Amino acid sequence: SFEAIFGTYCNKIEWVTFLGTALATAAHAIMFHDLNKMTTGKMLFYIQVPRVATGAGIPTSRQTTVMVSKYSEKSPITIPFEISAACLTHLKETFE
Amino acid sequence: FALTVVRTDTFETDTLLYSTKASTAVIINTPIVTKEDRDINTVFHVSQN
Amino acid sequence: METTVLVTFEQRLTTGDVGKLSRLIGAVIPIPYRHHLLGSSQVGLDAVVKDKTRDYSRMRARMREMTLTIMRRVEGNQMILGVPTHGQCYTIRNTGPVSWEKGDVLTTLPPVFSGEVTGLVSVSDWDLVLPWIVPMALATEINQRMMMLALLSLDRSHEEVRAATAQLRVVRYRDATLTLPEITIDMRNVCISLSMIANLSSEVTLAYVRKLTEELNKLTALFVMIRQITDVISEQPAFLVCDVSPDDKSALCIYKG
Amino acid sequence: METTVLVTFEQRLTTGDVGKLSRLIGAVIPIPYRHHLLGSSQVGLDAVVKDKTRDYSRMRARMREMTLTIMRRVEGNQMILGVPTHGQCYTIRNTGPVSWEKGDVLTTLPPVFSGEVTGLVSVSDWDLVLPWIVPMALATEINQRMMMLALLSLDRSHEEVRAATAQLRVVRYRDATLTLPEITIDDTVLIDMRNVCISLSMIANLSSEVTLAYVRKLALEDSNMLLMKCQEITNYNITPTEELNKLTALFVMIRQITDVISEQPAFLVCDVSPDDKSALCIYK
Amino acid sequence: QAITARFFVRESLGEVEQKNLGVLMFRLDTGIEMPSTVLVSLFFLSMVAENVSAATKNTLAAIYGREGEAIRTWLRDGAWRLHRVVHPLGCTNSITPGATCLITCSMRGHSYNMLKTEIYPLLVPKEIYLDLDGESTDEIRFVYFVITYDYNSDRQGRPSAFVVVSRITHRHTLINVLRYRFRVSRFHFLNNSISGYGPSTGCLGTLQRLGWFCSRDSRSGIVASRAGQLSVVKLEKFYVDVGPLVEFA
Amino acid sequence: VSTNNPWGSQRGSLGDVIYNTRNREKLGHNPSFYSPCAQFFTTDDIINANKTLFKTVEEYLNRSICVEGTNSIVEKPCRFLQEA
Repeated sequence: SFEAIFGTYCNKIEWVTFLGTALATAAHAIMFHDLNKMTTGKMLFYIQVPRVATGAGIPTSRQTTVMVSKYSEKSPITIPFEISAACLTHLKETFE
Repeated sequence: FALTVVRTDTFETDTLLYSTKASTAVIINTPIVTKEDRDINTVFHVSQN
Repeated sequence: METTVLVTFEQRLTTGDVGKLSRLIGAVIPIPYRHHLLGSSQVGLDAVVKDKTRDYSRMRARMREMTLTIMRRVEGNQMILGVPTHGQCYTIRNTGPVSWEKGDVLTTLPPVFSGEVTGLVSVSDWDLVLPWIVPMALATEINQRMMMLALLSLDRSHEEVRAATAQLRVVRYRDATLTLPEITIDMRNVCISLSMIANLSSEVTLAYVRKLTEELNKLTALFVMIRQITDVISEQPAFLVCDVSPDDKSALCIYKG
Repeated sequence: METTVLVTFEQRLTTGDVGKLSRLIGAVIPIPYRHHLLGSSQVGLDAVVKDKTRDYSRMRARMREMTLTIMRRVEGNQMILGVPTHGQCYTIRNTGPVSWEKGDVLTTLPPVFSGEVTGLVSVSDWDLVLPWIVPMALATEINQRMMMLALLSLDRSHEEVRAATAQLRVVRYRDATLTLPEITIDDTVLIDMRNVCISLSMIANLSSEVTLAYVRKLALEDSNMLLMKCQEITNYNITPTEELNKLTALFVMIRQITDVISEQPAFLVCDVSPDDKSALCIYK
Repeated sequence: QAITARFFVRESLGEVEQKNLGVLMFRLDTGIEMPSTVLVSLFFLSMVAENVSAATKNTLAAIYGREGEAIRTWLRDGAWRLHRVVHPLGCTNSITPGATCLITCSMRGHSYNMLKTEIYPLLVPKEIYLDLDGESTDEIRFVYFVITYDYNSDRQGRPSAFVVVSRITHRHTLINVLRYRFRVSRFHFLNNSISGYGPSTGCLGTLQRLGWFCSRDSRSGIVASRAGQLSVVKLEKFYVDVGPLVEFA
Repeated sequence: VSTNNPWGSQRGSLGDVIYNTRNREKLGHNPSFYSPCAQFFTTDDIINANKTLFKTVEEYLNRSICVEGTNSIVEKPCRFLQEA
């Protein structure tokens, strides 16, 4: 039998998505499988400039396309993750 | 004598941080799991570059 | 595989500097702290050789207190620095003038431009002066010759100890030699400490020999100088080579503390 | 020998006790035997913090003969004391009452000796008092003043020794005020104080006359704020190789006389948590 | 996980070791400029240490002190010993019956034959080993190498060395238990220390960690080769950890 | 007006050497005893702030991306040499 009742509480942590945040409209997410081959953080931008087509005597000297290079900025997310394998062996078991 | 006496005070400041739409593009690595040799607290270092 | 700290460059990169870094893939890096941020102002012994008042004892103590790291790769403006861990077998590079033999105990010292100046990839008042990576007993003997330069250097006014400092002046090791800087206020305070030990050793234990607040004042001014002079001796050797790559560019080592 | 210790308490741990074990599971324990399985009476040096003669000299000497662990895993009553493999990075919570000066060698402190605190909980008249992890310079100071406040007693009156300990046994440092343990006049202090006397009598000759007169003829030249207190507290040779052997022998004497009052280096800290409660540490 | 390193050993220094593996090997940039870089056996430094009595000393000098009295002990016996010149690196692997001896000395770990069939013991000779032991030991006795002089005449007089095996891990307690039985050495050490007024000597002793071993399978024994027998002590599962050269006086 | 006091004119004064770290480290000082006028009575944090600020402004206007000149926001008027 029992004598003393026992009511406690174990809240669930709110799942927050980066790509579903208001922070995500500052970002442009692109995910890879691996990053080994394309490693060098050069990123070119082939930037077009619109031509002002007035009759000022001169046009733009080209249909000018400027390739501006940029350097990447890496950052690792390294987080520890502990799971008790002494109870994960019961996921291994699942016996009857 | 006069004196000018100087005061380094320090401010816990909350800041605004505005961006454009596609200001910085991120490329996210696959969430690579890092497993070491089995010690009792079998930690995984789960990481992405 | 290991801990890995990134450097961002404020400078617009020179392709020749990127080529020199890609030569120096295997190098070793002086770093203040293993926060994952590193700025170019933080990275390098530039942060040591910027106060020209300061001298070799504090150079060595900064290289003791600051993290010894291994260059791994360069990715655009970022630099990958893998922080070594005690017990693993790592490829490092000989940036100092001293050649390396196999099995040798390997030890960090700051480089000295007294006759053997060797600049680097420096741009915009920041150099990447890497520490001399030098044998253990040779490192201790470098510091011993430095402290005796700062001791004997006061008697430049006499021809005799002037000749003794000029006779010292020089450290010769296997197949690679170097001169040594003259101190005529770090080494000055170091030898203030040494001279207090030297004076008070004939002054404070004479009534202890016969048995074995004034005394606390004297032995306090003895022992704190003793601590400050002992702290800059134990060379804390960083590496221990298994095999040396020939022409002495690199060496596969095991890392110590 | 052994790297992952399982420790059973034979005494009684309750809900509050299994809560309070979590913070100590950051911390550090010395083991007497380095077995996989050890008794909780042996685990820690709390077995001989109740030495009734109660000398920091023997607290010191036994932690010199000990070997540290890192506590882990509040599961049941069992304690995973990972014996730290040398040169690996581990989280360590603090009970030493300092922010550890991030970037330094953090070291073992035998019994605090400013009060007898109960470390974990007092069950079955046994607490778990750990060595408190205070930095290397603070430990070197804390053994320095240990030897000093008995060094005065050999040639001065013991009442004057008491009146000078009344100043110099309270260590002045930021968040590090400690009271030295009513300093033990002891043979343990004697056997190393005689060697301090030996080293000073030897540096009385390993001292060059140049090394004597460096301060004494630099004070004739100019001034320095050490050098004034150093004023207070043909003629020379041309043999620098023998002076190098003098400096070599003198360095051996001063490192010996420093390791008199300079105990073992321990944890070199990777990352202290921003609340200054947990420290990733290498280099035991 | 163990780190090993192939080393140039002379084929006139590969012996002993080559008969029965297990030795310490020290390196040194010595005085003659043509063969400056030399690696060294523990039996080869035994003929420099005074603690090996002159019969056993000249016994292994009759083994390979031909090379010793060629140039090398004229650089170690004759040219006076420093602890600086010699540095311990561990126990030999790869016996190497080749043209030039290329012995792959270990750095850290239990010195092993490859394939994990045989464990290499450390052969520490008898007179350099025993006399600084502490108590009766259980499974993880630590090995320390200590050079200890004694001041007699030539500002040092005589070099000598020891291999102290002790459970006492700590530096200062270990140098105090050295100071227990080395009172005589510090008597005459103080004597020529106060003899040197301007000239100098160089201090008494130098301690360093070498590792640990199984130490309940520890036993003494003997080897035998050219120039006869050699009573030694066999340290079975000798983990290697070369520590720092820590001097005392 | 040129200066406000001729000790504040030149070196050899109570600020320009004694609150300066050069003659202060001749006279000995402390880790944590920060002096709030030392940041200006040293020439060091004058010259370093000016060089970092000028090169970061010049690389803002070479573009017309750059960071590490943004470090003055922590020490913001005290890298502006203005005595906040």
